[PDB]
Amino acid sequence: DNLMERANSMFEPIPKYPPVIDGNELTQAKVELGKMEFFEPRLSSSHLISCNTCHNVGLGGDDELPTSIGHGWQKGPRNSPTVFNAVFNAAQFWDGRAKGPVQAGVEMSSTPDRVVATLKSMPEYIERFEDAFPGQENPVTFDNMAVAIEAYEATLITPEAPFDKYLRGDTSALNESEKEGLALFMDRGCTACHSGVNLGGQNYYPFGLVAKKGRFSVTETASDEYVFRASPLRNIELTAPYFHSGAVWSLEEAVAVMGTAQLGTELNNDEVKSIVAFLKTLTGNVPEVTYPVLPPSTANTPKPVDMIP
Ligand code: HEC
Ligand code: HEC
Ligand SMILES: [Ca+2]
Repeated sequence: DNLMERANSMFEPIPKYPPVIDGNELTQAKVELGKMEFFEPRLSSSHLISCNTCHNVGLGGDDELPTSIGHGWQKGPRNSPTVFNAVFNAAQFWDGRAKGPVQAGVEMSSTPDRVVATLKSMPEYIERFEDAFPGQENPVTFDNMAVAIEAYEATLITPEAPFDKYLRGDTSALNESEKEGLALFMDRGCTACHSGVNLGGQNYYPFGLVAKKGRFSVTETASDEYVFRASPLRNIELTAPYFHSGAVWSLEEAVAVMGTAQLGTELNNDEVKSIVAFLKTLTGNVPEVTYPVLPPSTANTPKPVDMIP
């Protein structure tokens, strides 16, 4: 199969087991702590927002809103991307600009000092930090908190999508209609920006969605100065709405506004549908999640702050 070897030169399948990213070892104590952290709403000053609020594991790893809640409980500027397979993305933000997603996420509703004070006020967290970061005198630090969360994110991968079975050899994993969408995807230029393990998530490009249904289009930015990350398309079927602003709900419309003659990627209606069929084959196994049990607050725990004072 030439189609198959072509696909294997452009893409890679999601690893079957959680990866060690940047030397972040997956010990049980660290992954368990990270899981607690991920669902811990007390990392926010209101005690109501956790990573799971915006990267909902039951909703595709994101929040299914055009844009996430920003300051107060007002509309934020960006669509929250899925946390599923995110550890494989070299480009982590929508806009080309040194904080990482974890830090940016927490700071959206709180401060490092307050987060640390919160975690040290609960005996169980101190014990877990001590067990997850053995031999450190002050294990509960904002950096270690991030390392633990990151270790947990490494387990939030979605292996075994039909397409990955195909890449691994099962010529039958994709049907006729899906092989066309795949051929189109590799023939009409999509792979110039959306390739690798997540079919995207690696580079910024000078193209963004703008108001032009057919109310939007992706157009080159002035002088190519501002750039947007070409989104990782893996699990795209489950991460609507689309684009940096979440302005497009239809996956079909999303593919349409990216496949124009004026991009070097022209697609007619049927060709759009074929790509959509191929994109659906990118949905992998949602990782199983056992809800953690968080420890109760103590007298030293900073009190919740009202969102709307
Ligand atoms: C909503 C109020 C959020 C909370 C709470 C957290 N995150 Fe988030 N995250 C949010 C948005 C809107 C974005 C995109 C920001 C942009 O301008 O680009 C993100 C992004 C991430 C990513 C990057 C995705 C990637 O493809 O690499 C990750 C991995 C991530 N967020 C993780 C994360 C964690 C673990 C959080 C709790 C500590 C967390 N976020 C909170 C919105 C929100
Ligand atoms: C670089 C010049 C690109 C090429 C060629 C293609 N895409 Fe793309 N795509 C690119 C960027 C920079 C973005 C983000 C734009 C923004 O304003 O947010 C995207 C986005 C998409 C999406 C939405 C993804 C999401 O919301 O998670 C889809 C469905 C998509 N792109 C599809 C797609 C197809 C099918 C392409 C070939 C016809 C294609 N893109 C080419 C950059 C680039
Ligand atoms: Ca989305």
